[PDB]
Amino acid sequence: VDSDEVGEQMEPTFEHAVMEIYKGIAGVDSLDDLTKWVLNSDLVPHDDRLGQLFQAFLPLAKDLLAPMARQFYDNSMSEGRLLTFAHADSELLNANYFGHLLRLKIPYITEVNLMIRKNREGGELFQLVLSYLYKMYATSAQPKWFG
Amino acid sequence: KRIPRKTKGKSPATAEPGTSNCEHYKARPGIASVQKATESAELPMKNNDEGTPDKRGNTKGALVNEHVEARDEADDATKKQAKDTEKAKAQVTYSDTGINNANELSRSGNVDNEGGSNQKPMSTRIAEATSAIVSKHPA
Repeated sequence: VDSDEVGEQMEPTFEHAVMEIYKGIAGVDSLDDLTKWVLNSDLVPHDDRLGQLFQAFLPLAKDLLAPMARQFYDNSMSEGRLLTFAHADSELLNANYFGHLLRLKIPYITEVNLMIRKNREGGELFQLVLSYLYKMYATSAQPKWFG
Repeated sequence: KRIPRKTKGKSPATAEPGTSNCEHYKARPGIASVQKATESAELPMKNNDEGTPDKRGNTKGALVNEHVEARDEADDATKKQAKDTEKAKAQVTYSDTGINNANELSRSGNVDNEGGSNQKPMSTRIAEATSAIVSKHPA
């Protein structure tokens, strides 16, 4: 099961739902201005601005993604054993996931792939800020070596 | 030629052996960071034009006491500081310091240039004062 499947099956999909998050900020007026207000002229965004953004990103993840996943993973469990991926253990914990929960990790710098790959929804900067938000929604625990 | 305004106003030659640029220097203090900090601190100071007349003669500004002005402006500065430092409570506060500053004033629209109150605009004062002289034609 792809990692994006549980978020793609929504009328406004999840990433589209979070792209409209710049309205809650005090003033941004556009997604590019959001990516500029968050991290400065490299990655490692401003922690305070990232926190102000996370306080808005969180209710989208607790009230929409968790209820949708709680049904999607049940429907998937009904039709056989499947190997499912996710972006954070909190996704599989809040949505009450059954099975073995294996955290994992890769020996590379994953943040650079978010600039290498091109044809993704929203700018590459938005994909990267989204990855930061998932990493901030992560409930620190040992990822333990994908191999 | 034709510089527009910004305010409405009316009344053999091969390549030389020394030129190249590839890599091999990154400015340590951070050129973009220093540049943004300079851009921020470069801005002109704000214009506090309260208590000053318009062209018609009406002092511009809100109608409330000058000490209330000072307290409200201190509070607004503290709130803007909190927003700029991205915290719920600003650390460098301009209000509720340990100092007793109950005599401080500021420039509101409550008082005009004569020293009198601003309950009525000067156009209205002048109009009412000039209305008490005009006569009419006999019947």
